[PDB]
Amino acid sequence: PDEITTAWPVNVGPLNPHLYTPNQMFAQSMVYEPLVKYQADGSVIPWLAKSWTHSEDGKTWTFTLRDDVKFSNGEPFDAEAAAENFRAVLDNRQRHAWLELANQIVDVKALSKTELQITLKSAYYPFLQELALPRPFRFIAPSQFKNHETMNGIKAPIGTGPWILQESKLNQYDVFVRNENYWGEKPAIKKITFNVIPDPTTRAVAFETGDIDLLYGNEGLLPLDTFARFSQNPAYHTQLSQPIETVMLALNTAKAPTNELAVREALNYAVNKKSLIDNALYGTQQVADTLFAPSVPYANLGLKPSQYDPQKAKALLEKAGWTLPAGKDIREKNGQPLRIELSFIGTDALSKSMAEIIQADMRQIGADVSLIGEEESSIYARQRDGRFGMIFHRTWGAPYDPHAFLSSMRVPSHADFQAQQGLADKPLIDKEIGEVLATHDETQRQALYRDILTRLHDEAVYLPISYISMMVVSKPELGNIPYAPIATEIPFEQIKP
Repeated sequence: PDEITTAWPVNVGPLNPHLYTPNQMFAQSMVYEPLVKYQADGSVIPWLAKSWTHSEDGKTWTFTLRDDVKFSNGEPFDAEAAAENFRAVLDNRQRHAWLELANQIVDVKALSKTELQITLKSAYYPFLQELALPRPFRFIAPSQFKNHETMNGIKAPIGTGPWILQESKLNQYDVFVRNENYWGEKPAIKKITFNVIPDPTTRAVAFETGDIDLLYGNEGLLPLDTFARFSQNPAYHTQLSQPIETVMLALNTAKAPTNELAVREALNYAVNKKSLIDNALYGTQQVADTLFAPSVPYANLGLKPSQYDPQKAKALLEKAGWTLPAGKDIREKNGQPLRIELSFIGTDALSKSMAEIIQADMRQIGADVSLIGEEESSIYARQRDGRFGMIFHRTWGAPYDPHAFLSSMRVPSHADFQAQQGLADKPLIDKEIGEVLATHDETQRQALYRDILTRLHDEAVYLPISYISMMVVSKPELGNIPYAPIATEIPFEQIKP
């Protein structure tokens, strides 16, 4: 009643607030809290910090913390506790370099029990937004550090948030209960059980049979045909949010044949996106023409779409000297056939379906795409070392898009750095990314974003496919399910049946 049961593909992990895999972000966000909180309108509000001031040069920030906050174990949250957390994070700073705030922070110190001072090496504009992220800048009770650190593990996952991990039963379920001593609003739900269910179809079956009350996630939540069927069945409730992020291919500008502008341009006219969405996605997503949707901050640039046009694709390839030998359907140039490898997580049924469609569309224009589906670790390795022709990718949703996604293009962890290595203006782009993040002249900031996104668009680095939405399937008794502003978060505390 005031207890609900939902599902997740894996256990939540140890809930170290400062580390990545195998910690599940939604669970870190349930237990741990930020100094300031991200809102749908793009702003942040006071959270663990009541208020703040900054110096004139924008480099020194002083946060006045709430004085009534306790960790779930009764220990006080104060500036000392906050400063220790920042220390623990930055001791592992190499692991956070994709996130520019982690490179920017030069000092953190408690000026008193309620005053926290953070010094940056430049006037980093997205400072507050990055403090608001699910990780790594959230607070565990320092008593729960191991050997004065968190980077090598924690003891109990003690946060200040409205949920407390009750128990974690491997391959069965994770249980969270309401924090009865939470500083803020008391959630109506008292207990949330996450059944561990890795298979999309099995999750749907689990819901159909009534075993679980709620499913909340992105386009991989459950099979989309089943989602469509559920939406017409009055016994169930379903929701589909407005789009939150882009799904796209990254094309390797430093590997033949995607190293050729003409090829990447042709590939951008080759995919019938509407058909792909209608066919493989059951019409539940939107066609994307650009890396970021026009509704993304700084991204309403009037970039010119490349609409499905196989005739144009062919002309582009022919003009570039990719012509068809007699009796063949695959183009060649300088002896070399027009062959391209498409990489994706092989156990991702949706990615695989989209890949087959893309392979077929590209064959129609004389390009031989080979599908390379592999396990995560193998795909991740490819992202880092640039061993891909085309690779499935996605942006990160609010508040990461666009600033943090772009920041990340500067380092080899996601594929973007590798994908862009073949561009003569890659150094210029990376420099401008550095600049825009520290620009407070609003005209220059917009100018820099325009130049960066326009170069990426004109150089055909990406093949945008669709903008995807969050999806919800729930027992009607739970009522309308709200969305959390941050795509990886689940607003359990706002569920009020």
